[PDB]
Amino acid sequence: RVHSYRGVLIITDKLSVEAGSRASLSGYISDGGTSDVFTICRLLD
Amino acid sequence: TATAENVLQQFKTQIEADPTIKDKVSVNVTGSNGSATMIITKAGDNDFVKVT
Repeated sequence: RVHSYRGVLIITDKLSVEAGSRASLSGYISDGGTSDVFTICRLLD
Repeated sequence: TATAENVLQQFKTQIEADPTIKDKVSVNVTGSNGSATMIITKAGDNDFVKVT
């Protein structure tokens, strides 16, 4: 005899994922800041 | 307990319907009337199989 058969086709894979990252920061040496009220001043003791 | 093909197909259905062992082995039937044949092989995680 000569016979044949069939089987299910099987495949394999490696899927993987990656993201990465970042960071940020901004500033400066302050002076005076900000104030709503801003007027000439006299300071007694 | 009763062609050859109609006999083997009975065994194939029995094994595939068995609650166990079916997930561990693979069965297959081919051939017509008098040239019917069966094939049994390891399947799944199971590593050992025998027929007698």
